[PDB]
Amino acid sequence: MGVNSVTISVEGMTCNSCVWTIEQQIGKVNGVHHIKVSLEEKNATIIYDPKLQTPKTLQEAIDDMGFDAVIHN
Amino acid sequence: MPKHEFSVDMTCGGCAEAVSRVLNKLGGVKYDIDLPNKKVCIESEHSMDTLLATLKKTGKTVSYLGLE
Ligand SMILES: [Cu+2]
Repeated sequence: MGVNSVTISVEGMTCNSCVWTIEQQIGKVNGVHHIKVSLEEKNATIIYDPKLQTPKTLQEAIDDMGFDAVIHN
Repeated sequence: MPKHEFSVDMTCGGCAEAVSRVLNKLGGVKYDIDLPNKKVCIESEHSMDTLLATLKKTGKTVSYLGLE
Protein backbone atom coordinates (compact mmCIF):
# COMPACT_ATOMS: atom_id res chain seq x y z
CA MET A 1 0.00 0.00 0.00
CA GLY A 2 1.13 3.56 -0.94
CA VAL A 3 2.43 5.18 -4.19
CA ASN A 4 2.81 2.96 -7.29
CA SER A 5 4.26 4.24 -10.65
CA VAL A 6 4.74 3.37 -14.37
CA THR A 7 5.94 4.82 -17.75
CA ILE A 8 3.97 4.52 -21.03
CA SER A 9 5.55 5.27 -24.44
CA VAL A 10 2.68 7.38 -25.92
CA GLU A 11 4.19 7.12 -29.45
CA GLY A 12 1.28 9.27 -30.92
CA MET A 13 1.87 12.42 -28.73
CA THR A 14 4.55 15.16 -29.43
CA CYS A 15 3.24 18.49 -30.78
CA ASN A 16 1.47 21.15 -28.55
CA SER A 17 -1.76 19.91 -26.78
CA CYS A 18 -2.18 16.16 -27.30
CA VAL A 19 0.21 16.56 -24.30
CA TRP A 20 -2.44 18.72 -22.51
CA THR A 21 -5.28 16.22 -23.39
CA ILE A 22 -3.42 13.56 -21.31
CA GLU A 23 -3.44 15.80 -18.18
CA GLN A 24 -7.17 16.57 -18.69
CA GLN A 25 -8.27 12.91 -19.13
CA ILE A 26 -5.86 11.29 -16.58
CA GLY A 27 -6.26 13.92 -13.77
CA LYS A 28 -10.00 12.99 -13.35
CA VAL A 29 -9.39 9.19 -12.96
CA ASN A 30 -9.79 9.21 -9.13
CA GLY A 31 -6.71 6.98 -8.30
CA VAL A 32 -4.09 9.24 -10.04
CA HIS A 33 -1.57 11.04 -7.74
CA HIS A 34 0.87 12.81 -10.17
CA ILE A 35 1.00 12.92 -14.07
CA LYS A 36 4.02 13.98 -16.20
CA VAL A 37 4.33 13.92 -20.05
CA SER A 38 7.51 14.26 -22.18
CA LEU A 39 6.88 15.63 -25.73
CA GLU A 40 10.35 15.19 -27.37
CA GLU A 41 11.26 11.95 -25.51
CA LYS A 42 7.64 10.90 -26.57
CA ASN A 43 6.47 9.19 -23.32
CA ALA A 44 4.05 9.54 -20.35
CA THR A 45 5.00 9.03 -16.62
CA ILE A 46 2.56 8.67 -13.69
CA ILE A 47 2.35 8.05 -9.93
CA TYR A 48 -0.97 6.41 -8.88
CA ASP A 49 -2.77 4.65 -5.96
CA PRO A 50 -3.08 0.77 -6.14
CA LYS A 51 -6.62 0.71 -4.58
CA LEU A 52 -8.07 2.99 -7.34
CA GLN A 53 -5.72 2.82 -10.45
CA THR A 54 -3.67 0.33 -12.65
CA PRO A 55 -1.36 0.39 -15.75
CA LYS A 56 -4.28 -1.31 -17.59
CA THR A 57 -6.60 1.63 -16.56
CA LEU A 58 -3.96 4.11 -17.88
CA GLN A 59 -4.02 2.33 -21.28
CA GLU A 60 -7.89 2.74 -21.24
CA ALA A 61 -7.61 6.52 -20.53
CA ILE A 62 -5.25 7.02 -23.55
CA ASP A 63 -7.77 5.03 -25.69
CA ASP A 64 -10.27 7.95 -25.21
CA MET A 65 -7.97 9.74 -27.76
CA GLY A 66 -5.79 8.25 -30.58
CA PHE A 67 -2.20 7.87 -29.30
CA ASP A 68 0.11 4.85 -29.70
CA ALA A 69 0.60 3.91 -26.03
CA VAL A 70 2.81 0.95 -24.87
CA ILE A 71 3.93 0.16 -21.25
CA HIS A 72 7.71 0.69 -20.79
CA ASN A 73 8.94 1.36 -17.16
CA MET B 1 -27.48 12.27 -46.76
CA PRO B 2 -26.98 13.85 -43.26
CA LYS B 3 -23.88 16.12 -43.71
CA HIS B 4 -23.73 17.71 -40.19
CA GLU B 5 -21.07 20.25 -39.00
CA PHE B 6 -19.27 20.06 -35.59
CA SER B 7 -16.51 22.33 -34.13
CA VAL B 8 -13.89 21.04 -31.60
CA ASP B 9 -10.90 22.69 -29.79
CA MET B 10 -8.06 21.64 -32.22
CA THR B 11 -5.20 23.39 -30.28
CA CYS B 12 -2.85 20.75 -31.79
CA GLY B 13 -2.70 18.32 -34.80
CA GLY B 14 -2.33 15.32 -32.42
CA CYS B 15 -5.12 16.80 -30.21
CA ALA B 16 -7.26 16.84 -33.43
CA GLU B 17 -6.22 13.43 -34.98
CA ALA B 18 -7.73 11.64 -31.92
CA VAL B 19 -11.23 12.35 -33.46
CA SER B 20 -10.44 9.76 -36.21
CA ARG B 21 -9.85 6.84 -33.77
CA VAL B 22 -12.93 7.60 -31.56
CA LEU B 23 -15.18 7.85 -34.70
CA ASN B 24 -13.65 4.54 -35.90
CA LYS B 25 -14.98 2.96 -32.61
CA LEU B 26 -18.46 3.62 -34.15
CA GLY B 27 -17.00 2.64 -37.59
CA GLY B 28 -20.19 3.25 -39.68
CA VAL B 29 -19.28 6.95 -40.16
CA LYS B 30 -18.04 9.26 -42.93
CA TYR B 31 -16.11 12.42 -41.89
CA ASP B 32 -13.71 15.18 -43.09
CA ILE B 33 -11.48 17.47 -40.89
CA ASP B 34 -10.57 21.19 -41.37
CA LEU B 35 -7.66 21.95 -38.98
CA PRO B 36 -7.70 25.82 -39.48
CA ASN B 37 -11.54 26.15 -39.18
CA LYS B 38 -11.59 23.64 -36.21
CA LYS B 39 -14.40 21.67 -37.96
CA VAL B 40 -15.26 17.98 -38.40
CA CYS B 41 -18.04 17.56 -41.04
CA ILE B 42 -19.80 14.16 -40.62
CA GLU B 43 -22.43 11.94 -42.25
CA SER B 44 -23.77 8.75 -40.58
CA GLU B 45 -27.10 6.91 -39.91
CA HIS B 46 -26.14 7.08 -36.19
CA SER B 47 -27.61 10.06 -34.19
CA MET B 48 -26.01 13.54 -33.72
CA ASP B 49 -26.03 12.80 -29.95
CA THR B 50 -24.00 9.55 -30.54
CA LEU B 51 -21.45 11.49 -32.65
CA LEU B 52 -21.27 14.38 -30.10
CA ALA B 53 -20.75 11.98 -27.13
CA THR B 54 -18.04 10.09 -29.13
CA LEU B 55 -16.13 13.33 -29.98
CA LYS B 56 -16.34 14.41 -26.27
CA LYS B 57 -14.28 11.27 -25.32
CA THR B 58 -11.29 13.35 -26.70
CA GLY B 59 -11.54 15.69 -23.64
CA LYS B 60 -12.48 19.07 -25.26
CA THR B 61 -14.96 21.90 -25.89
CA VAL B 62 -17.12 20.26 -28.62
CA SER B 63 -20.12 22.08 -30.18
CA TYR B 64 -22.59 20.84 -32.85
CA LEU B 65 -23.04 23.78 -35.31
CA GLY B 66 -25.80 22.82 -37.78
CA LEU B 67 -26.06 21.54 -41.35
CA GLU B 68 -24.16 21.88 -44.71
CU1 LIG C 1 0.29 17.96 -29.26
